[PDB]
Amino acid sequence: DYMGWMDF
Amino acid sequence: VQLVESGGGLVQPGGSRKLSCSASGFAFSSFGMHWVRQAPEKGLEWVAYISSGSGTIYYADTVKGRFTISRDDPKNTLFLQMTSLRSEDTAMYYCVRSIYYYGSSPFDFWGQGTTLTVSASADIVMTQATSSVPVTPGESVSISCRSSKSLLHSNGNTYLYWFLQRPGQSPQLLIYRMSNLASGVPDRFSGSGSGTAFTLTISRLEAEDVGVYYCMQHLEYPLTFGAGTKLEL
Amino acid sequence: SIAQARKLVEQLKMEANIDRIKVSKAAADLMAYCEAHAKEDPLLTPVPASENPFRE
Amino acid sequence: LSAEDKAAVERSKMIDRNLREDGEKAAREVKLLLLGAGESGKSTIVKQMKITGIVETHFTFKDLHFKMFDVGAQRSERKKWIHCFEGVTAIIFCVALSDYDLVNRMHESMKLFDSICNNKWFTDTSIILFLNKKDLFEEKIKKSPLTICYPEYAGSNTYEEAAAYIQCQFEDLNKRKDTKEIYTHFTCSTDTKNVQFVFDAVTDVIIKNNLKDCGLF
Amino acid sequence: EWQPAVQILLYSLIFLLSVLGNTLVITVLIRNKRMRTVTNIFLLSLAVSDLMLCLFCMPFNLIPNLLKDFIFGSAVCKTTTYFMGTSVSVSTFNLVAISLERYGAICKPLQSRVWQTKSHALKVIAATWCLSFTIMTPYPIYSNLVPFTKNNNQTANMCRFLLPNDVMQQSWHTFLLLILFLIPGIVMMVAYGLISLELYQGIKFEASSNSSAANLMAKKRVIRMLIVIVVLFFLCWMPIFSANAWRAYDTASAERRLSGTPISFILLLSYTSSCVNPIIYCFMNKRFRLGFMATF
Amino acid sequence: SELDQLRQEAEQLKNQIRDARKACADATLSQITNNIDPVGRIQMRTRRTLRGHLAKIYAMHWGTDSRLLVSASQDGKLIIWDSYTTNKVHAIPLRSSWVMTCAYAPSGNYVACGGLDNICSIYNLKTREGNVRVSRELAGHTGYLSCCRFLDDNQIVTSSGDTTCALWDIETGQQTTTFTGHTGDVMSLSLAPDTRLFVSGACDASAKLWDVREGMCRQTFTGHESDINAICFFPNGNAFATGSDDATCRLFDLRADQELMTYSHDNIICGITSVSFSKSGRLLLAGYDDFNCNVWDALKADRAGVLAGHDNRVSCLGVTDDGMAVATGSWDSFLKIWN
Repeated sequence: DYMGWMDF
Repeated sequence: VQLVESGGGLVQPGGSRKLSCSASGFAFSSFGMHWVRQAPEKGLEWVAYISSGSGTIYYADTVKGRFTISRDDPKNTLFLQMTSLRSEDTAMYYCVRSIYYYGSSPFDFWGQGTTLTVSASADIVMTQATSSVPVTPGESVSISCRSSKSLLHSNGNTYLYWFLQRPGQSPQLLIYRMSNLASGVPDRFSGSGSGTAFTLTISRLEAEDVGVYYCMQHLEYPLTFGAGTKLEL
Repeated sequence: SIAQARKLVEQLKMEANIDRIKVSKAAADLMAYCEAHAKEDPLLTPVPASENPFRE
Repeated sequence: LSAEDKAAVERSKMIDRNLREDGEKAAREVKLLLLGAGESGKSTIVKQMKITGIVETHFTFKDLHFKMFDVGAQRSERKKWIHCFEGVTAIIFCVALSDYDLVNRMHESMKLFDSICNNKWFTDTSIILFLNKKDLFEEKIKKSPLTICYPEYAGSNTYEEAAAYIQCQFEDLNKRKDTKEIYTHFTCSTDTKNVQFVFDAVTDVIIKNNLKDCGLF
Repeated sequence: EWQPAVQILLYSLIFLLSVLGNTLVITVLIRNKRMRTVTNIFLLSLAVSDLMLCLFCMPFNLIPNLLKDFIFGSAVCKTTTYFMGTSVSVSTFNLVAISLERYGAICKPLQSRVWQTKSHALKVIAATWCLSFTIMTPYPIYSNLVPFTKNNNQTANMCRFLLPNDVMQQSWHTFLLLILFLIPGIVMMVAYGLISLELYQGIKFEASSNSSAANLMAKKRVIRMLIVIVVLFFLCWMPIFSANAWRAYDTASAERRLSGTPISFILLLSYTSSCVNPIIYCFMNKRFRLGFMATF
Repeated sequence: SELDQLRQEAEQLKNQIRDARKACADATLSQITNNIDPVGRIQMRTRRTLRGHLAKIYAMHWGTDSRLLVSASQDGKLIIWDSYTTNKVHAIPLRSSWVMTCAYAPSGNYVACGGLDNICSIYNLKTREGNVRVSRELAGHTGYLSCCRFLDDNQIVTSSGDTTCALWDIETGQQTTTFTGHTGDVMSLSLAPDTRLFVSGACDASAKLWDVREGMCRQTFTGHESDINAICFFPNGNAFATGSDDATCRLFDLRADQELMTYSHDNIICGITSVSFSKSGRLLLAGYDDFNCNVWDALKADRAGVLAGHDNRVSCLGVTDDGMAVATGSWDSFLKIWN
């Protein structure tokens, strides 16, 4: 998957 | 320079009272302040300190927490409030000024005191070797004390102090840091020592020299006094 | 008239008449003082950190 | 390590705290050099500032606290003391416009300006050129042509043009046209306008200094 | 995808230029105390925060995106994400502080002398740091190294802040979008707008009580610098804060369009602020532009 | 009569003096001190930085105890500094902040300060009231005041931006002697170790040696091209060093009546702001408009070293009576103690 990102 | 003290008299045991001293003629805010007490026949002992900035307050362990020392620089007045004050707190108290810088003379001025009649370790011991010595005008006498620690600090000051208390008056500074004379002290006083053993010489002895001589240390609080040596003319 | 000029001559002739010593002897004296106080100087002779008060 | 020395450190930091408080007070006040030939010229402004060596006048206007340094009585070579003022906010410079008629004094004033406006210590420092004696200069212009001290002058012997030409013959002395600014004013007899001008010039010089402190200028 | 190459390249470049720029601003401002005015003290705090941005974001956002796995483990996830959020929050509040200091210095110039002291500057730095450390505490608390399995049949974990309740995450990212963008942005636009009016009214008064050509050009250059700072602040932060707000409300489909390369570019834009601020402040303040020459 | 007489007689005297000097110069200092081994490099470190001032320091002076120093800054404060601890012993609020000289009395009882207000204010450090108060306002100078130096608790020698130098009695507050022969501003003074003489540098590029008690100018020295901004006696009292804005220092010997050596370099176009000698006299330390102090071998006339640690004009440069340390005040507002 890997859907996302670190907030900043 | 004057230090006029009031707030004394009879107190019921275990009460409270506010001892006061109004300063006059000196920059009271510039000076640190000490209270010293004299039991009705024993020697001097230190009570409290408040520095020029009103910081670094210290008290003796024999009064710690029981008393509190405060000052009012905008009113040139000093306020030792005593709480829960016990029978062993009965003494003549003294307001004493101090100022700390290279070449200063702390404990130079002692106020006239106030009587307070209470209706009935880890410190430097000043082993003042002798209670009394007889002397005559023009004699010479050596007064000595031992400190439980060498007062020769790493900077090379020996924090020994000597006071004379003439009968019926408040103590006066004679010598500060072992070998410096106070302003207004005759040049015939001269102090010396090794840092741990000390002598005060009183050459060309005068009838004005009579009284009790108290040693004191300033290497560590509490500022323990010696028992005093009485000179009998 | 005189208070800046004749009084100046009276000063300058007093400076003229003063005794003088040869520059050779003045310099020899200066280097004799410099040698005589060689060890007396903590900057010429470097100072141990035990003797120097200004150590850390 | 310390025992009684700790109370000397307490005293030292109490002193440092008082020094810092007087450093705040000294930086909050604004420092004005006052310069110019003649006693009466400077005196006129010192008088109009509505609330023996260096004479220092303090005044508060619109909650700004001014220090004005009348150096005039010092009668000593500027080169050896003027560098005291390397950090003043403005140089108030007075010249009496009558001085053109009088024993060349206007040339002495222009030379003093050509120095003070170019002196290395004042390189970034504003100047407030107070032209004094407007009324006496108007009367003199009805008597004496301004060309009496300016051979190059060619224009009307009437107040406004003679004044403008003098103001140019000063402002063109400033080599440092872009570092300095020269806040020339004509002394108002009606009061409250002179110290208002000083306050506005000081305000604008504070603005320019803060712009440079911000690195915007 | 080929684009990870241009990621590697542009991240490497902006990392190098940021570590350089900030290290130079630090060495200049520490090694010349005559530079250390209130504004430069703030610029020191800014350059420190932008170096912290560079070190704690850039590798930890490239290499985890190049490998597509957070190799370093949960404690490094929590600590790095904390230092990211903190450095962002400090850098923002320091930009707001600089903008308000400048507004005092130009628009309220006499009152400014009352209160623009080094003691006030260090007070407000300590306050903004303590505040940012406080409000960023949710990052180590609720960031969890939530696992997945990658398509190679290897289990791999993703560092994701995941404050449990979805509406509570929407609330948190709304509050963050307000207090770290819209309030900073409105306050900075009010500050530089009023500085702009206070200079433009001076221009019109000069052209219509003394001015000079280079002193007008300086005012023009100031208006340019202020507009550029405002615009580049928006260009840097509005992309990432809107991406976050999208992830907050529209999570799955928002993340699908922006996962991978897009968010790598968006975060490189966000970190471009950390490079621009050394430039568009310190390295274009003429005082500093010379002091760096007088420095080593 | 006329200057066409008395200025010609004065010129014939000036020629007689210059001839006598050229007759007394049998060698320069270089060839005689070439017999002396070089001092080598003098590395020295800032052992203390005294950070208490807020504006430009103009003057500092070491006490005889080689421990306290006075320092004077246009923030309007004297600070007494314990150079061993950095402790501030006193900080005196000066009534006219534009001060550019101070001295610490050889007893340590008093400090003096003065500047663009002509007064040399004497401050009693050792009152019973424990504040520092003005004992005297020594008022009667007319120029700005450029140096004070105590001879004793009751006598101070003071130099002015007017023509004059003046010896004062503090107890009365009156000039006991005015020294008049300087045509320009008298920048600087130093008392000889005996306090029997002092030497005075002026902007007329002359130095004058004054008999404290007689009032007479004993000698003039004129080898400088411009203002003698600074002056110091060599620690034996037989010679003195004169710092000038001409970017040179010159050593003059009283018995030689003559310049012995000039300290200069092509790199050194900055003027000299202060000079003092190490206790041996072997090092002459000079402060400059360049943000440096140079250490000169007073005999060999070469740079032993440079005290680099300043970022503005070194305004004042005191060497302790012990030779233990060198104090370098600066327009940095920092006061750095060196050895």
